[PDB]
Amino acid sequence: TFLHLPCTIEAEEAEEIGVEHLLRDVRDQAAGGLSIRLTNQLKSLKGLQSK
Amino acid sequence: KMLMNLHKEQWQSGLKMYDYEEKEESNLAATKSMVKIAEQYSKRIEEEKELTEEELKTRYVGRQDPKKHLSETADETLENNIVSVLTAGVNSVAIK
Amino acid sequence: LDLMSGILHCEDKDYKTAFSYFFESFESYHNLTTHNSYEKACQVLKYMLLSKIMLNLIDDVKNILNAKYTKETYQSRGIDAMKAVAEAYNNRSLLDFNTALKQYEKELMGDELTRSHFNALYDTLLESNLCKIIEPFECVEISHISKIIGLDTQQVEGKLSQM
Amino acid sequence: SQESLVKLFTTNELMRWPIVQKTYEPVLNEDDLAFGGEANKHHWEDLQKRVIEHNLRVISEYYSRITLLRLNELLDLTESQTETYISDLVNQGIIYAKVNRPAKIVNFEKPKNSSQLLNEWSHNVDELLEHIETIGHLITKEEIMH
Amino acid sequence: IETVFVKNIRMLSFEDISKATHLPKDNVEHLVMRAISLGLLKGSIDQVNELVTISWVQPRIISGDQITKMKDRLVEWNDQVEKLGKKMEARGQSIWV
Amino acid sequence: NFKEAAKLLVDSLATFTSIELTSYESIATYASVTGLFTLERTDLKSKVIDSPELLSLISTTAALQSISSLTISLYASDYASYFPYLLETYANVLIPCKYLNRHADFFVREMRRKVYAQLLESYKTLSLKSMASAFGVSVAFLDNDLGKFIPNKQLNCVIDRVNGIVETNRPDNKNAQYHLLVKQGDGLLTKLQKYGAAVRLT
Amino acid sequence: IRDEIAKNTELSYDFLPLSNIKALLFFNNEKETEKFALERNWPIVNSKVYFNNQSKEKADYEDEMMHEEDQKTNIIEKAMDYAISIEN
Repeated sequence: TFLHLPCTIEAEEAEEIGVEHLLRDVRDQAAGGLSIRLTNQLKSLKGLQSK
Repeated sequence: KMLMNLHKEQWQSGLKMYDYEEKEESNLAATKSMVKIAEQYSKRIEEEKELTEEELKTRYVGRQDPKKHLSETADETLENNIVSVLTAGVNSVAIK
Repeated sequence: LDLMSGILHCEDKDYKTAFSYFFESFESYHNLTTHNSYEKACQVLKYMLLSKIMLNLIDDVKNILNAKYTKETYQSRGIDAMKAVAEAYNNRSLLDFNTALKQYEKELMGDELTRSHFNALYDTLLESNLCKIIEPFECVEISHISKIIGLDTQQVEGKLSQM
Repeated sequence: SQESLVKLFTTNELMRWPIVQKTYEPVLNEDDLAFGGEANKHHWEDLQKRVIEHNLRVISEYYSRITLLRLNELLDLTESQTETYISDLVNQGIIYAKVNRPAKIVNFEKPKNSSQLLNEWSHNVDELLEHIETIGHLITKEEIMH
Repeated sequence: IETVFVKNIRMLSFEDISKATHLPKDNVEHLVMRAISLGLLKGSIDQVNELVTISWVQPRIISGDQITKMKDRLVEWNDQVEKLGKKMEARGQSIWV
Repeated sequence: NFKEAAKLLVDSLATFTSIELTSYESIATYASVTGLFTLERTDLKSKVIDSPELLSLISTTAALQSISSLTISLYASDYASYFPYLLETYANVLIPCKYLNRHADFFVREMRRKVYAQLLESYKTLSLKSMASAFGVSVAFLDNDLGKFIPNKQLNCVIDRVNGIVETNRPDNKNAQYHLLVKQGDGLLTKLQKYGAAVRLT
Repeated sequence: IRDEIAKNTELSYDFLPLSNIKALLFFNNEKETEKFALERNWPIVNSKVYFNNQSKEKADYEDEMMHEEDQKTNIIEKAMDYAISIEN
């Protein structure tokens, strides 16, 4: 059988900056500031209803 | 779009929390620490008697600011306690 | 000179300053051949135990003691009294303390400093024995405690009020 | 012979003193070392204390309120004796016990604080969210498959 | 175990238990102790209110009827989440990333 | 403001050389009075009773003689002699003062409240008759003085007249600290708006 | 005057003997007391009134409204409300 394992990321100096460089985004999977964590809490509720 | 998403257990995590023993601890540490820079903060505004912004910073060390460290520490514990109440209060009524 | 300062520093109810002196005064006797310092070795040895009993470092009674230099070559009724007093306090039993003092009674009378402090000691143990009884209970009968400590009922109630 | 003794203490079941005694007196207590000889028979005694304090260890875990009256019967000890071995156990910091001397309750239930309780309830929530996903993996397999 | 499992309440007096098992209330406290110990149930015991307080039941064979039963409650919880999330959008409308 | 007085007065017993100020007999007396008010049982014991300074000056005046007697009786859970000692200290300490003659009313009201408090803090139940025998006043006289001080929230006790028992409630705890905070915070808010509004206008 | 008293009697106490209710509501006959009971929807059985049921019942039907019962101000709502004030 196949057991699920979590998928997340890890990146080098170079690779992270190259991602940031593509992106015009400020992120929102971060859970840094007040603003960002607000967005997240609502995404969490929507995640829960769909499952 | 692949690159912007980096997490997938972000939905689960936003509705988890830590043990509440260390939350109480952060709240005590925050209040007690702000007393100690509040003492300095009173002393700072005894001064502000020297003409020029730069002269003030060099002479009376206006850069090591008590003002900066209070505002920031108050902000941190404050923002945190808004979220804490928000998460916990959602959890009881939503789940049950 | 260390000794006399010792008995007097003890009396002021500071048993840190006392111990430090009675160690020095003892060492001279221990290592100095006996003659009439046999008598002064024994007086210090008792007081040297004493300081440790009042501070409630009741392990340290037994550290000083050993089977080769203190219970061999300077054993008396007086040494036997202090190790019994030590044993009474570790239990926190007033009964135990009372057993020891009843049968070494003239030995307690025999030294003024040991006496003045055993009056003091009595009271700190009365407190400790009372505390031990009611710690693994709650809502304990005043008639049950009174049996154990041996005091009369009224006296137990007032004493408890103070603590 | 040895198996029966190890089995008694490893299980989390009470047992009465007059019955362990009789049972293993002609098997294990006759053998030398521990038990057997004259000085060694004076360690048979010290067994009686481990068996009644063992009973108390089982009862803290399963009972939360139990009567002082019923407790006397299970350990097979008088009122005076029972309270003593309780007190001795709480100085050792092995159990938490509170006896009411009019013979009301003996409490084994932990003294609680808001913080302990908030931690317990946090556990349960996290745990729910984890179960929902895990059952969710298996739901994918059997849906496509069948 | 059985009387505990088919019902949805979490406590039983010694009086109910004694009729069920044909044992007096003396042996019933032993009966309870072995069950908790075996891993069939969890709970706590009073002898001052003479309750057994159950907090855990052992998952057993799932019958067709019990699946329907699971489901009903999940529909109850879905609606509740979806309702809350609608309010939580209207609130905080100008402050999001 | 006896709170600051007390911290300084313990200091003034050991050291001061009198430089246009009142005698050391006077200062010693003053230290006693402040001592009872401010400090709990154990601190009363250290700072007043076991003071080398007080012990070494003795009782050589009418006012010092009465006050030293009142300190000991609070500490001893003597209650009979607490009310007699109190009347004598009013006459012979407070009145001849030039600083506690004006605070006389506040001071005597406080100690009266202190003695009742200390017994209640120690006792879950008491009888009105029991409490009143110990103090040396009647039952009736006691009930008045008790019912005066209940709404001032130091005593924290209800009193039943059916059975004559005095039950001792204790609602002061986390709940206590909560009343204080909202109140002081409310005041702080007033200050912020009023100073603020005057400047914004400028 | 009788109505205002009946409003008070509910919260004050919960059950009273028949003669003491008569005295309070002002009637010269025990029967006129039970007639006012039935109008005010309160059961006297075995010469005893009960408010343990009744008071809670009347307050509930009235307290049911759908114009300020969806406004209570949630805990969740209060956290959000604070939240936006800090960053705006």
